[PDB]
Amino acid sequence: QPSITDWNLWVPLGILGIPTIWIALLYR
Amino acid sequence: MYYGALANHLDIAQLAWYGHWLVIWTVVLFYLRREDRREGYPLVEPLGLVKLPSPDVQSGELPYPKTFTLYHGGTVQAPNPNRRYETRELKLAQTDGFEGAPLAPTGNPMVDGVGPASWAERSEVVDSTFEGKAKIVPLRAAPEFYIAEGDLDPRGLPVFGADGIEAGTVTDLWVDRSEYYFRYLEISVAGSARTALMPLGFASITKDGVKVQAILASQFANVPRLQSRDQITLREEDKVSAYYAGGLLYATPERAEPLL
Amino acid sequence: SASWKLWLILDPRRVLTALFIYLTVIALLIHFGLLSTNRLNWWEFQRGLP
Amino acid sequence: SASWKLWLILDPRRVLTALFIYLTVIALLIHFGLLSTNRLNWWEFQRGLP
Amino acid sequence: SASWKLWLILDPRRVLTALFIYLTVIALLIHFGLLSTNRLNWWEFQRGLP
Amino acid sequence: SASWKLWLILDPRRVLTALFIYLTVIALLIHFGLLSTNRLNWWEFQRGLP
Amino acid sequence: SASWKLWLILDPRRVLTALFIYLTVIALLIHFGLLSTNRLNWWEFQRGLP
Amino acid sequence: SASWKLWLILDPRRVLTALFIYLTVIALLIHFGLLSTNRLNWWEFQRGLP
Amino acid sequence: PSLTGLTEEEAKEFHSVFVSSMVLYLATAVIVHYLVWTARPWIAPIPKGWV
Amino acid sequence: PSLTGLTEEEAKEFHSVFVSSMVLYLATAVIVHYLVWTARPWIAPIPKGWV
Amino acid sequence: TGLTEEEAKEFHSVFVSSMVLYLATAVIVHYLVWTARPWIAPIPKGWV
Amino acid sequence: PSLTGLTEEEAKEFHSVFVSSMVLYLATAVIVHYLVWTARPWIAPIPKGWV
Amino acid sequence: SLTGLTEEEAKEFHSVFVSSMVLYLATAVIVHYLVWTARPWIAPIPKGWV
Amino acid sequence: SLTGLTEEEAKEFHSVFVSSMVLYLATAVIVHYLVWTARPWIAPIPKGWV
Amino acid sequence: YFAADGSVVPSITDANLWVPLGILGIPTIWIALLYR
Amino acid sequence: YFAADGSVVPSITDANLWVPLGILGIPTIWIALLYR
Amino acid sequence: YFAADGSVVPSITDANLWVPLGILGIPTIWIALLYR
Amino acid sequence: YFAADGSVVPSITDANLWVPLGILGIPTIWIALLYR
Amino acid sequence: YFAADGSVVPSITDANLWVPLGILGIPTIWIALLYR
Amino acid sequence: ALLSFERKYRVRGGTLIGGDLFDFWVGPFYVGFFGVSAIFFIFLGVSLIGYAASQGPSLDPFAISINPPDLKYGFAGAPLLEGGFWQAITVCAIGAFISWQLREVEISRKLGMGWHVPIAFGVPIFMFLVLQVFRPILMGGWGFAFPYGILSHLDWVNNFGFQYLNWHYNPGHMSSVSFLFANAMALGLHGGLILSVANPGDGDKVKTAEHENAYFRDVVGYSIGALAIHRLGLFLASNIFLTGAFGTIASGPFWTRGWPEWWGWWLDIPFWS
Ligand code: BCB
Ligand SMILES: C/C=C1/c2cc3[nH]c4c(c3C)C(=O)[C@H](C(=O)OC)c4c3nc(cc4[nH]c(cc(n2)[C@@H]1C)c(C(C)=O)c4C)[C@@H](C)[C@@H]3CCC(=O)OC/C=C(\C)CCC[C@H](C)CCC[C@H](C)CCCC(C)C
Ligand SMILES: [Fe+3]
Repeated sequence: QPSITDWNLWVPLGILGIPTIWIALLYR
Repeated sequence: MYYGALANHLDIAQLAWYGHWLVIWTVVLFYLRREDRREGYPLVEPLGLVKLPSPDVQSGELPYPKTFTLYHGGTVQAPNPNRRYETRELKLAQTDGFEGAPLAPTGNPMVDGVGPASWAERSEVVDSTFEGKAKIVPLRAAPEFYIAEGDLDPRGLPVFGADGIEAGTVTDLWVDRSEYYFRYLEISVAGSARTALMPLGFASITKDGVKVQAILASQFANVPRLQSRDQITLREEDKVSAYYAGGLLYATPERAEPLL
Repeated sequence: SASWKLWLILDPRRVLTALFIYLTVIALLIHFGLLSTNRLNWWEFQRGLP
Repeated sequence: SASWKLWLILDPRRVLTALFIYLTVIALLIHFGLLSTNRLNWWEFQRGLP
Repeated sequence: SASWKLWLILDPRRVLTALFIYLTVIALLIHFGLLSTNRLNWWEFQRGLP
Repeated sequence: SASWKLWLILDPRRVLTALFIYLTVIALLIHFGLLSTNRLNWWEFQRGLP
Repeated sequence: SASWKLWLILDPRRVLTALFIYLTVIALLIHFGLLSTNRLNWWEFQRGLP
Repeated sequence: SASWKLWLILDPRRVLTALFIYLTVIALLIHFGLLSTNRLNWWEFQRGLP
Repeated sequence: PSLTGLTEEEAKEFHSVFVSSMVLYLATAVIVHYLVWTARPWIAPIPKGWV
Repeated sequence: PSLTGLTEEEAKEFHSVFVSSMVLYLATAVIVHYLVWTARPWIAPIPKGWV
Repeated sequence: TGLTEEEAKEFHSVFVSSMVLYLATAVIVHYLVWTARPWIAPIPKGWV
Repeated sequence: PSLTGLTEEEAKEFHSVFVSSMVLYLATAVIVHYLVWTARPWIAPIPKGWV
Repeated sequence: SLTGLTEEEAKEFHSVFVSSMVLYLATAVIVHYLVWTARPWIAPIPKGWV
Repeated sequence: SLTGLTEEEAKEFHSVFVSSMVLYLATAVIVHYLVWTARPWIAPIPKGWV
Repeated sequence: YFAADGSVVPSITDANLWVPLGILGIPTIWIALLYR
Repeated sequence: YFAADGSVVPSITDANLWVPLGILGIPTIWIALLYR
Repeated sequence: YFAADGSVVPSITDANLWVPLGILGIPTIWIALLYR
Repeated sequence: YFAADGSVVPSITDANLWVPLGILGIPTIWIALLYR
Repeated sequence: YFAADGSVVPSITDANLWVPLGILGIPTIWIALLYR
Repeated sequence: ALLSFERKYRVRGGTLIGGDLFDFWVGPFYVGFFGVSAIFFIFLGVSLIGYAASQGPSLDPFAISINPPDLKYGFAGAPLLEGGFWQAITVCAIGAFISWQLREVEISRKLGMGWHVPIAFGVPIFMFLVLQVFRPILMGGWGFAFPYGILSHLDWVNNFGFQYLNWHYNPGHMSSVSFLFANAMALGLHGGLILSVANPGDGDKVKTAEHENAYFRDVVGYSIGALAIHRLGLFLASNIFLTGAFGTIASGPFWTRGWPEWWGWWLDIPFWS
């Protein structure tokens, strides 16, 4: 049962998510 | 026990392998590259950051000059100190500040003689036969040369430009008397009292006419002019060839642009 | 002596470069030739002794 | 004494580049050669001993 | 000190790019060579150990 | 500090091109290398274990 | 931010077409790599497990 | 005598370089030919003796 | 004078559109990855004998 | 006259953006490496018979 | 376009600082790697 | 004009720094070789049967 | 001159070149004695040698 | 001169060249004697030789 | 770190974890400070 | 050093560790002083 | 040198150690002196 | 030389050692003299 | 020359020794005497 | 950084894709979009070679071998250590070769030159494609392609040849070898003739094109000419691979027997038995 609480899911979320934030918060 | 052994694990072929590599790389780096540096060196940095050795000294990468004694006359050196500096005031402006940045013509590059239209500072002498006569001449001035029997005679053919518009009429062929090889077409250009030479390589010739992808019809008017009517200097050959070559990139703006 | 006149015709830069190459080649030849023997190899565990 | 005059002839830039390349080549030769032995290889588990 | 004068003849950018490429090649050599061993490979399950 | 003066000589266009190539190649190299292993492949079913 | 000045030196059209080609290649690489596994292949019947 | 006049003609640079190469080749031939024999090899352990 | 011909008004316009589109594309990639994770959680827990 | 065509102000602006981008890229790399470590601690401790 | 003395001094200062910082972090990193893997093993029993 | 393009003053300064750097490199090489000897004494004594 | 050196530069280079060559050969002699102390490479004539 | 020198530099070069060649050959003679003391390489006529 | 049954429980306190962090964190700091 | 069971315990006091440190530390020092 | 067990105990008094030091140390001196 | 037990003890008095020294020393001297 | 136990004792008086010396010494003389 | 005559030629334009984005030089190298892609493929492929070699049995430079998959895998992607690395490096090599050829096209457009050099470079690219792609496709798998290694690809060539009992009798091979030898000999002749004319001897005069024609008309009774020798050299060099490709592609897909038996078409004509 893959869910939002799977710890390892933070790894793909971290690589995709962290830059998307500062990409929008640096160049914009 | 064995032929070729020099130790327990040293044999003649093993040493000859390294000797062969030594031969190859000594010939390449110590000799061949030095020979390669007999033109265009020493290198120049118009937009450099540091001080280089003066161009007029033997700076270390330069081979010692050799002397060619010409068949019909004097001598030339390689590296050539007289061809070391180029002084023409090219009509080009920087698109960016650094040397790796391409230059852009300041207007009419084919006439200016920049980029693919650049011509070299060759000697302003007529290339000659080993008998001392001018090597490259129109057939009107060399009656002893002729088109081989049954081959297409292009005199009288219409010459069309890249835009399909008729540009002129072939009036003569220019033959290389040393090599027995046709090298130029002389073209009477429509709209003037003027003839233009064209290298035979830019001509696609059929029985109907000759077609020139290199330049538009209207640009035939600006072909560089021969100072003499029935002879051509080496620099004139460079200028005439480079005009059409520059047209390969500059005849229309689209030719300078990418596909995607 | 007049030996210094040699450098008026021999181009010290090219002599120094050729000498660097020559001596390096001889040194590699000897070092790796000795490493190619059992008796005078000083890297590997001794071989060729009972 | 007057050894500094060598840099009026021998081109410091070329010498520094050549020394960089040459010393790199020698260091690689030694490191990889030592790694190719059993006795003086310091990467792998010890070979050639009882 | 006069070492800064090196950059008046040596072209800082050439040194920077040469060092970039050179240290990249050396770093790749070391990482790949270590991964080639049993004792010092840190990616795969341990090998060469009974 | 005058570190920004680097961009007066270094051409951001060429630097950015080079860094883009370099980082992408290295990322692909590391992903390929890890996927080739048993211990650190995260795509396939785990192997190399009893 | 002065980041928009990048487009005064990079020609957005060419940047976009190059990026489109690169991203297409990477997406193809990832799709094919997944399809080359047993665990994450979504086309074939499930292989590699009992 | 007129022997010195040879160097007004024979290009001492070419003579010295060719002679250096010639003597180096002969010396290499002799050293490594001697090492190719059991009897006159001085590097390796003595071979070929009753 | 700019080598691209943009006028610092075209450049600002393109930068706004491009940054927004890049963030948007990354966001939809994130959502698609979450859906794929609910289909196949691709980073498995450490297996028992793993070290 | 700059080799890059940038003025002094554009050089400073580019320097600030470049250093910020590099630092953010390396910081998210550090964070991501920590998360991966929690998924797979890739440097195993010295095994039993290791010398 | 050539480099000036002021620019040469500034570049040299920053270059030396960067190189020294790189070498020092390499030293620290090698210490940490040693704590993970002591790579120069002691002389083995039969080693001569 | 010299062949290298250096001046006499530049030649002297470069010479002093080059010789100092070379000597420092050689000296640290000597020390490093002693330390490596303490790790691996690479020239073994003449073995028993050696001649 | 043919090499572009002056007379005094030729004399100074010749002096330093000869001194360096002599010092290199002398340290080679000392080093060969030390190496002989480590490995006496030219063995005495063995028992059956003729 | 047909090949470069000044008709007295040729005399000087010839003098030094001949002195060097003679010194080289004479030291070769002495060295060959020393080597003979180490390895008397021309053995006497063997017993069955004809 | 190892659990009771020899099983891996990664954490910030794993000494080996400070090899990558050290390699990645340390330059990131002094790159942020030196060229500021 | 070796532990009471023969297992290796890396430490700053390991003699061989001063080969790499020495090779890396010594130039780092004199590069810093000689040039700037 | 060789200890009582026979294991090699590397030391500064080892005679063969002066082959490398001698090869390295000797030029380093006169290079530092001839050219200064 | 050969020790009374028949093992090698190198020394400056070994005859064969003067083959290399002679080959290295003799030119070194006259190279020092001839071209000075 | 040959010794009692058949062992070779090289000497300046060895006859064959003068084959190489002859090939070396003779030209060296008439070079030095006649081409300087 | 520039040749003394170079600056007038460094103009914008001539790119196939990218325009002014990548139209610049780095030192002497022209970059362009395909220079960027060439560096990408070169760096990736060499790094993959390095890592894959590190995982092989020997790291001796001449013993390194990166091999394609087994025949059973067909055209499927293989596990990286079992042929997948070979597949990736093959793709990188193809991308690098094609990028290099297209960058040559851009450079020749910039210089107003004919495209003869990238077109000629197409021939070895085509031979590589015949060896690694087209013949494997006809034979039914990537496992028929050659491996990557200084001596191991020679093992593949050797065994491929002996799969047809004597590859010397392959008629395409005979044509290819004849062109290889003719090209090496013609290059020797051409280099020698140009050098002899430009370097007659001690203080002698540089000779002329008439001397070039006279030399070979004396020696062999024929002189092909100055332009024609370059045409001929290109022709012979190209025909090495252009005619070799027929023997290569035929071996297996069009012929399964020993190559010596193929000459039965001549030997076994019923008229002369
Ligand atoms: C026992 C087996 C044998 C054999 C097996 C054999 C096979 C199976 C094949 C040949 C082929 C060939 N054989 Mg034959 N061989 C030949 C010669 C030849 C060639 C003329 C021909 C073509 C080679 C080729 O396609 O390379 C290919 C070279 C390529 C593709 C080069 C690609 C280069 C690439 C585009 C660019 C690469 C660049 C680098 C990666 C970059 C480097 C970067 C730098 C900076 C370091 C001779 C002269 C002899 C003699 C003396 O007996 C002989 C004997 C044999 N061959 C043995 C009898 N050989 C081929 C042929 O055409 O047969 C009809 C062929 O298929
Ligand atoms: C019939 C006509 C022929 C012909 C013609 C022409 N030839 C050309 C040109 C023309 C016209 C060019 O214009 C071009 C060039 O610039 O010239 C200077 C070139 C060049 N001919 C090279 C190699 C070459 N020509 C061979 C054969 C012929 N040439 C025949 C004879 C052979 C053989 C037979 O072995 C070799 C090895 C390079 C030096 C150069 C390409 C650079 C490149 O492509 O850059 C881009 C790629 C790289 C620099 C490296 C790519 C490395 C990859 C990513 C990783 C390695 C993969 C690889 C598969 C591993 C193999 C392992 C190995 C042990 C098995
Ligand atoms: Fe030619």
